[PDB]
Amino acid sequence: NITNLCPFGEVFNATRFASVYAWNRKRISNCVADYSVLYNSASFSTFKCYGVSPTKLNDLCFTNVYADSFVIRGDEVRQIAPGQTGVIADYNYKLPDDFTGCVIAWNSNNLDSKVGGNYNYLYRLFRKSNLKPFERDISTEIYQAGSTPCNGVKGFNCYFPLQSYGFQPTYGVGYQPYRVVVLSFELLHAPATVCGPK
Amino acid sequence: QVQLVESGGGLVQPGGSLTLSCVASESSLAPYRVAWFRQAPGKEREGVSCISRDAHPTSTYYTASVKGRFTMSRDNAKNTVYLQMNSLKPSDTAVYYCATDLGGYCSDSNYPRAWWGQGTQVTVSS
Amino acid sequence: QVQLVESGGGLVQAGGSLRLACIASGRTFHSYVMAWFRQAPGKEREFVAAISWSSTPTYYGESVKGRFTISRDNAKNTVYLQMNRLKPEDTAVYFCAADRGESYYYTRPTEYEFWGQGTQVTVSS
Ligand SMILES: *[C@@H]1O[C@H](CO)[C@@H](O)[C@H](O)[C@H]1NC(C)=O
Repeated sequence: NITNLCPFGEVFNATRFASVYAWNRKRISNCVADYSVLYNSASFSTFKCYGVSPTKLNDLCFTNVYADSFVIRGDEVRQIAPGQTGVIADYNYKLPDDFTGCVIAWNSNNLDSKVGGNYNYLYRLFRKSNLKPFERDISTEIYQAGSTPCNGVKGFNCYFPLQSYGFQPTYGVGYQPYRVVVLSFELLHAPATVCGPK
Repeated sequence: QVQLVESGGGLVQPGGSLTLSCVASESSLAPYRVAWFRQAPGKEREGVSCISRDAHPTSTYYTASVKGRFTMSRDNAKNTVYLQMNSLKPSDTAVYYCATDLGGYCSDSNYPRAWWGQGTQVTVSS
Repeated sequence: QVQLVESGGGLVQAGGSLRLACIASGRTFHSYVMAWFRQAPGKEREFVAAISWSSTPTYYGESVKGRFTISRDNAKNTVYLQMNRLKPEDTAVYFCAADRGESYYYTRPTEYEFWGQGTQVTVSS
């Protein structure tokens, strides 16, 4: 017997997480998904599933799984849910209205905040339109906020579209960095590729 | 082409309250971030508060000096934003301006700065 | 979004039964996980029961297992809490809560977006 376990370690324990605007996607397929690895964890700030019970995750098969991950600030984690609005849901990472899957987050202040501010983590503050679900925009075009053209240069009412969180360890809990993992579960008209343990 | 008229300013004693109104004409404010700024003569413009298109507490920002004392809000049906000022100090004396731009969202560091009202004087004294 | 209206609480004698109802309004009811919490004077909101979209699973606080039953009528937009063999220790404000998500940490108040105003339950001796 060969039991290819889905590499959830590579997702949850990654040393580096993506900026939310450049959110990372890892395909999870042709593997046994064993969620029991998370059962004895208690420092996740949120762990919610949509269309499936967390209690049944080891008892279900899916045609495909994606693991999306990124960093946002604590009071933005509420936007990583179906039917949300705000700067993250609108301009950075958009879940579908009928999302099937799980959203897990945890405070990463210790790893991701620096005295003086961590400027490595960015989000998109400006966009002409909202993202479609699971859309990614990594464009760096200067945003026209006023009546005057920008000509691809920063200036008055002409803003670089990405802005830094500048995470500092003494930020309020709502402004501290949180690492987020979104597990997307597909149930298409195709063979199951991801099942819980037998 | 959006036009903004601040009102509600006047003389108030320390500890008193005031509600500023920023009424927009010629365009809808509803899709856009709006900010309150203030300027005392001699000192440059500074941001007071910023509200985003989602009008959520998490996307609404205040400068350190007014946190806990001032509340910004919007009524999209009246095309109007408010600054509720309680526990007014002498140091709150200034001309109050509202501004908007084409951004949907405030950041702590980036308020709208494209279109401005003429402003309303707020004086906290005897 | 979703409004929650509790009812069926009030005064009952030790040993007696009550049935709380919460009507959820404004969104597809079977899209929401429904829960009951309770708050005694000077205490935190304590988890009582929750019920997933389909009616399964159900979850119970250790102190009400075998005494309380949570159920939902997806046609009536209503969640129920049947409370039997009530003790004085069950006296508290009972809150209806709702969320689109089912939490692994289902006992956490912070995992529920929507909250009723609560209704008083008083069990006298
Ligand atoms: C992360 O690594 C720890 C050991 O350092 C391990 O016990 C845990 O299972 C890993 N997480 C996942 C999701 O595999």
